[PDB]
Amino acid sequence: PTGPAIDVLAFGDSLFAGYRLDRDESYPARLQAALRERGLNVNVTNAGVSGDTTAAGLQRIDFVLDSMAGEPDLVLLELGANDMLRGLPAEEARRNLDTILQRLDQRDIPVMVYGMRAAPNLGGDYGRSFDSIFPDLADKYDAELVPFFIEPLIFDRSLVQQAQLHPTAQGVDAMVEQTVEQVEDRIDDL
Amino acid sequence: PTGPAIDVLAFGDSLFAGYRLDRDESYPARLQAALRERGLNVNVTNAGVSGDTTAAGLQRIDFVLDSMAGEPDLVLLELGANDMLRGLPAEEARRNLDTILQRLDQRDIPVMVYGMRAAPNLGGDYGRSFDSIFPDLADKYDAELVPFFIEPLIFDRSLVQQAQLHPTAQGVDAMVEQTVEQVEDRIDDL
Ligand SMILES: [Ca+2]
Ligand SMILES: [Ca+2]
Ligand SMILES: [Ca+2]
Ligand SMILES: [Ca+2]
Ligand SMILES: [Ca+2]
Ligand SMILES: [Ca+2]
Repeated sequence: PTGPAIDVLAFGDSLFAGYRLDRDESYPARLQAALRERGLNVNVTNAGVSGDTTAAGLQRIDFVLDSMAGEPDLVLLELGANDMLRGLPAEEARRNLDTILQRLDQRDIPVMVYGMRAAPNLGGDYGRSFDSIFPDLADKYDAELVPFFIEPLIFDRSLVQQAQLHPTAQGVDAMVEQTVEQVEDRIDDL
Repeated sequence: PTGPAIDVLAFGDSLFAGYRLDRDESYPARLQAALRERGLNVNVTNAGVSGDTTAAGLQRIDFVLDSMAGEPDLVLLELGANDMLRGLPAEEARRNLDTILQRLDQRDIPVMVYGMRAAPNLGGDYGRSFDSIFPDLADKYDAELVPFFIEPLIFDRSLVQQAQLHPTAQGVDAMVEQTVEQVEDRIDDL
């Protein structure tokens, strides 16, 4: 509440856009409310787009910036999850995020990079290549690194909207290991 | 390998059909391989259909049965997850599963009921009503109850195919709690 207004731009994918949530339930809205509750005179613009890849973010970063009433004081950069989820090459997410950060650096807008994590079913080579993007870029650009901020959703499954669980091949094997003894016993009796 | 052949019918949804898996990677195929490895002369027919509700299962249970070369010795019944995931009424999943089990009882085919669990984001009233279906029906029909056989997928996230995580409203709040201190600190410096 006290002081001049601080403009924060939340630039991201569904985790900022608020997929199947009301606008005032989305991360940018709730973050703003918590900042102001702590006494900061902060306005957070929601520029999340569900489905955005790093490539889609790069295609629109300049237009989003030039559309605001003034240059934002701070950008929250949160992209890459959709790259990883669609199996796009980790090096291409790195390339696009690097260039997004270049355009922000060229305008002297400071950035907080929201780190993302590869889904653990994917290859270890992919996982290393993807996960290292965010600390690597944060160092190169002297951005703050916000770590894996959907970590509480991994701890607490009741915080995530319901969806289908589809096992991998190895997940089916664990399902069999879990049930084969009981099925074997039933078959033994008839 | 030794003895006369035992015919098991796997009647279910994507968790039996093997969504985005090869047929020989699906639960019915791998269960068969593990049973035979333990010395049982068992053939498991995959009658999983991805997307099947309890209602869809009921509409096709008689045709699946009458299509086999003889009457199956054992049915694995695994439905309800899609009901719960689509927000269909728990009482309607109970009604359809009851009737499926009636048709099997009327043919004297013994059944193992695969219990399902409501996603923890859903209401506690829904969760109670849905989760109680499977032990309740198993008692009424003297079916074996296989408990929550995708339990290992909840333990080990690397066993499940990757997909989007969409927070609830309360999940967004946990995300804010996770990040507000660091964002507050960054804003305090500029
Ligand atoms: Ca509402
Ligand atoms: Ca300003
Ligand atoms: Ca500038
Ligand atoms: Ca293959
Ligand atoms: Ca037989
Ligand atoms: Ca019969």
